[PDB]
Amino acid sequence: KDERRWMVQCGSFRGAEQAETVRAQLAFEGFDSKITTNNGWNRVVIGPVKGKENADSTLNRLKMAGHTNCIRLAAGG
Repeated sequence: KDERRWMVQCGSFRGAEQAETVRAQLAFEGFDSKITTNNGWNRVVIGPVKGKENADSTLNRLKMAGHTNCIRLAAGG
């Protein structure tokens, strides 16, 4: 029951350029994320992902995009 799910939230960076590029980068590197400002900086989040390795890899992958501050947010409402 339940194979673990996610809803990444790669924080928000002042890197407005790295943030916007972060969006295309995350999707260009192999993890189509979804950015959106809110916490003051371009907040990042990827569509409800699955818990196993993708969401976690996204983290290390977010390093591929070149950003500062990220965290995998797990779904649960």
